[PDB]
Amino acid sequence: LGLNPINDKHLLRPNIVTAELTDYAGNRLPIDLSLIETNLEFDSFVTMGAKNEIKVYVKNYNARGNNVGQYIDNALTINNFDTIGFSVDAITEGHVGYAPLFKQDKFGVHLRLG
Amino acid sequence: AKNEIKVYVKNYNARGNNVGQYIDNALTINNFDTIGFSVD
Amino acid sequence: RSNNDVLATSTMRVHAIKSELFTQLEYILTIGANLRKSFGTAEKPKFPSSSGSTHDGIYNPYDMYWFNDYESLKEVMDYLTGYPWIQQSIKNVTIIPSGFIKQESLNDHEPVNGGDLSVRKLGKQGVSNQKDFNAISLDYQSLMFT
Amino acid sequence: RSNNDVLATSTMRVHAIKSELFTQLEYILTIGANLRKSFGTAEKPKFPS
Repeated sequence: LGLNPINDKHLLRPNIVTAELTDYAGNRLPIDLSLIETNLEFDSFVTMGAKNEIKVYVKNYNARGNNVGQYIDNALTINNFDTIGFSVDAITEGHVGYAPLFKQDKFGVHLRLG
Repeated sequence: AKNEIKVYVKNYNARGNNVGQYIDNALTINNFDTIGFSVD
Repeated sequence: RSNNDVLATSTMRVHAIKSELFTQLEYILTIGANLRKSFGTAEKPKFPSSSGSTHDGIYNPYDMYWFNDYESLKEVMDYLTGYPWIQQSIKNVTIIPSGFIKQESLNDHEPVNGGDLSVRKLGKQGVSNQKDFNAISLDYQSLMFT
Repeated sequence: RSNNDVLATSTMRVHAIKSELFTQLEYILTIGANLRKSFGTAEKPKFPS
């Protein structure tokens, strides 16, 4: 952020710096940078196979430490993954998800620091 | 496979030079026409 | 450029317009049958499944066929009335604006059934031009100028 | 860090970007048939649940 770590901690607040997550597919996670005690650490709650859903969130956000904060009750949730299509001796169709983005090396979660 | 053009303004809102907002705001064009046909 | 330090103003109007015009079209005929091999005939009918391509990172199990010009497409669509058990496997033909599709994403022509006619299959793992829209772009000088 | 005691400001921009990229993929084929056992053949077809 180009802040001085030693005496500028008080500037970590939302009119001076800002932070958002995004999947470039219109899922977003707005982060009030004033509400992290010391650290901008993102964890995830993911499930797979049966249901596919990754929701990344900021750890201990809004906690006066150290409790789970808001936890995942606010998070960027990723979950429109693609399915591939196939045919038989009759085509059942695929679903188009983040593929095109992946082809341009943008399938991922991105953090915007203002 | 899918037909979608979304035009966006390069580096918009970036204190450069980073991708900006990128495509997270853009005009997206995607209702193209299909032509019809008949059969026996 | 961002503060509220500026004189009250109330007189905005459309001062100028630039336009990137889509001015030529392309068509992709996407049916679920391999046009580039044998159809059978009215009572000896062959129903060839389609192989599929990959473009812009997506497997389509339908075959997609390029056409940069309408006649070509007209041709081929006509020929196709001949063979109903084939034309029934059409998903649609979609009209898109010109050259977003790259040569190198395409096969060379191929004879259709017999046939006199030829078609080019979109795929080859290619991607599409991320055309820049210059007509609508303005560089600093051009911008102020405009 | 929370109060309204701070100087008026109007000049936020995207200063920096970090990205966790999904850069390799994995696939899960989910069909309702036990692949890991015998299929039968075109006319002696076995359908294993």
